[PDB]
Amino acid sequence: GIVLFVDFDYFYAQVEEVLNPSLKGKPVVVCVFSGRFEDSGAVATANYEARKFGVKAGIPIVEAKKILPNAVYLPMRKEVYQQVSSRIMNLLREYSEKIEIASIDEAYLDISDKVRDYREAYNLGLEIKNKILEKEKITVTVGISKNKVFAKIAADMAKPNGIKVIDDEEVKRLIRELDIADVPGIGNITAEKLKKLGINKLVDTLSIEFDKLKGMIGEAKAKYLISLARDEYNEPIRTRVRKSIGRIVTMKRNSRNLEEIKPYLFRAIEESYYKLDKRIPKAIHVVAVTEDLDIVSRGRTFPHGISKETAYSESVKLLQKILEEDERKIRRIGVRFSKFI
DNA sequence: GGTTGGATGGTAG
DNA sequence: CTACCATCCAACC
Ligand SMILES: [Ca+2]
Repeated sequence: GIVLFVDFDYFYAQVEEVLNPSLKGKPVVVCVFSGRFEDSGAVATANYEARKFGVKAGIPIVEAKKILPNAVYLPMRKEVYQQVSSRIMNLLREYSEKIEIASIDEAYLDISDKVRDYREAYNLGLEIKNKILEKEKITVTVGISKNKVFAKIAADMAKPNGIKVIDDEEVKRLIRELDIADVPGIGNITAEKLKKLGINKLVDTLSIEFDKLKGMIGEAKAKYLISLARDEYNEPIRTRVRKSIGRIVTMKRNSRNLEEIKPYLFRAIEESYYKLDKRIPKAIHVVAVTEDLDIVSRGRTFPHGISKETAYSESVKLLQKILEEDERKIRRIGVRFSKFI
């Protein structure tokens, strides 16, 4: 069981570097701009010179602007990076045909066939790294071990433009002195929830009862963490697929008014049908983030696929229903497409 | 255990 | 923020 996990360095902000190579060795800040008062939104990426002063993904742009007004701020042509991204997954493919893609900047090979050992994986890892740079000029950080986790952590280690191999030995020393924060899948909140309760490293979850675990952080992650602490996590490298496809866009203000919301709600359906391409969903869900931050889904499931027109007037009915149940003015809206054929 | 309800939170790029 | 998944009461074949 050998894994070859690849990961595209500060990807979005990195592609803007290669595109405009007069944008480099400098603070770059890829941004999703919301629309409201004189900028507003949140960071989706920043290169390392940016995020060495704190300007990291998901923080209000005004901070990014109040730590690095120096910086370069660029919008977020997610389409574009997608283009460039897909092209990489082809290269990752050539060298092993069990390519589990995850996020736009990430993917895993189960190369256990075109390697006899780990020495040879490093050599390959350099190959891939050398082919992705050559053809698209994008540095990426490979990571290698027994499993998609250890593979990922090893990348988390020498993260920017790097390559590491966690054999079995280092597999075991991590578990003891690897923090639950640094354990992929586990975002902070789970960690801080665990952090609070005396609970830091991953192995500590073996000195703790199970029902006092799914009674805080839940099963999937309860077991998931206990399995790697036991080490019995070496589960498969299988491709990923999309259930939902949505777009909740920010309105001009807060509106209890069928007509006010409509074009925003129709603009969503619109773009939602950009990203959907050839495919055809059975179910639809009209999302609403209110005045405050409540979230007010109502939805509908068919025994057929939906068609865009159908998708508009059904959306409204599903919106009408938000207004004789909610009474609070609504300040964000969108749609969602579950259940594909 | 399936399956369609909706409300929240957690994990990302 | 935008996007997507998981996650947990609630009905009910
Ligand atoms: Ca990544």
